[PDB]
Amino acid sequence: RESLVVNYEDLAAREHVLAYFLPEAPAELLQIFDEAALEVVLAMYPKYDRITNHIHVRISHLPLVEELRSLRQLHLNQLIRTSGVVTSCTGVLPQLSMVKYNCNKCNFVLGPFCQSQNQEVKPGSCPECQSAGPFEVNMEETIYQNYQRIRIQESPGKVAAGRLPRSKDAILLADLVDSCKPGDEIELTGIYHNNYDGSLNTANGFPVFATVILANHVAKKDNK
Amino acid sequence: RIQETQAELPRGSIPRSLEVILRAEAVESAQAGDKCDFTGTLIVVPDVSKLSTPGARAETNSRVSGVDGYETEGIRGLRALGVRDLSYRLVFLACCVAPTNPRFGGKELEQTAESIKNQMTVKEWEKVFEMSQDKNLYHNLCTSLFPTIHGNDEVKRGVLLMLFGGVPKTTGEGTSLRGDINVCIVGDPSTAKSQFLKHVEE
Ligand SMILES: Nc1ncnc2c1ncn2[C@@H]1O[C@H](COP(=O)(O)OP(=O)(O)O)[C@@H](O)[C@H]1O
Ligand SMILES: [Mg+2]
Ligand SMILES: [Zn+2]
Repeated sequence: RESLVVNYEDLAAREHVLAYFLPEAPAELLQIFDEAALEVVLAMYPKYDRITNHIHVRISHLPLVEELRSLRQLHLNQLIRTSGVVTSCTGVLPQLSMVKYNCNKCNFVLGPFCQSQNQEVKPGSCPECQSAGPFEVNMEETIYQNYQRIRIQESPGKVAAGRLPRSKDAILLADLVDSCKPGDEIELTGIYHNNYDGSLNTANGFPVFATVILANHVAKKDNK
Repeated sequence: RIQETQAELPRGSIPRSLEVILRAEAVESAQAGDKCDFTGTLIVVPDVSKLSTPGARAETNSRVSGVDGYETEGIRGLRALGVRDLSYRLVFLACCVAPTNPRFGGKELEQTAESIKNQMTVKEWEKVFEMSQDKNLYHNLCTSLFPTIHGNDEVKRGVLLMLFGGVPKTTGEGTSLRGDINVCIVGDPSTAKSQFLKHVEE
């Protein structure tokens, strides 16, 4: 399953400093937790490195439940828990994960580069021929990861006074894909995210930022 | 730059010269014309010099091959493969320099009389003081400097006094007074002029 679910109540009860650090800088903390989970699993199972080589930690029962209408710039870069109804869901797309490039001037295969969620990885020179010139994805030596966008809106029962429901995009990666379905009512834990490539710099209006939730844990609300 | 000593030369050969590198504190230790001992290591330094032929060369082991329009041929191909000439020359890297034949066994270093005396050992200055007190030192120096030469006592004495020399001076007007004597030997063939000169040289 390559994914370990950690209860936030248990983490806080055992060690409260990590739990208090967790929602303030979850990108770094979840990176650390993934490395430590890999170590503990490989210690327990030596032969599991040829299965996944990456363990994802999903934080559960986070107490910071904010409804979609209440996310602000205060919440940016923080682990939030929200609930809502999945309204749309792309197909599982393959996203570059450890991308190898071809120098299409000398055909050298430029070593694996990590693909962050924030920006396109663009190589500099070719290590061999030192060309800045065009590269291309080596799609045979690249490893990919599963990607899926969902739109989640507030449950119509929650939106109440006479006002419209609010929706956020969420990104499910590599285990979380196909865990939701248009119509599902879910609990979403993720990092409220600001900084990838959407900032409206095109003078098409005010310098506002598009935000997304990097889903970290998805919990449906139903029988199975 | 140093060069091979005369006693090391094989037949028909010019003395080899290698350049030695002196570092932080050894850095001013060898003066031109000094017989010196260099302790250190013989190293190779990459030197840029060819057209004897294409020689040994280094290139990447990665098997790249330029595409059409970018064929790894010519200068572009040599640049792409990281090709460079492995040409080297030998250089000595000296950690330490010492005179080959030290004058005083004690310690080298402004050169005052006391500095020279302190530079000596105890037995060395015993001997220096002894011969300074030597009555008949003039004759003794003439005989011990030119043992194999018979007669020509005046030439021995004059060459000795040349070796000791006078006192240079400077006049208040700036005139410089020569303080070291010059000697010219004029003579018939085979009267040992060249021998006096060789004695003094050695
Ligand atoms: N007292 C002396 N008078 C003359 N010749 C001498 C004396 N003692 C030695 N010789 C020998 O005479 C030889 C000729 O000496 P050299 O100096 O070569 O000649 P020249 O004086 O013409 O340069 C030398 O080999 C030297 O050993
Ligand atoms: Mg002669
Ligand atoms: Zn290249």
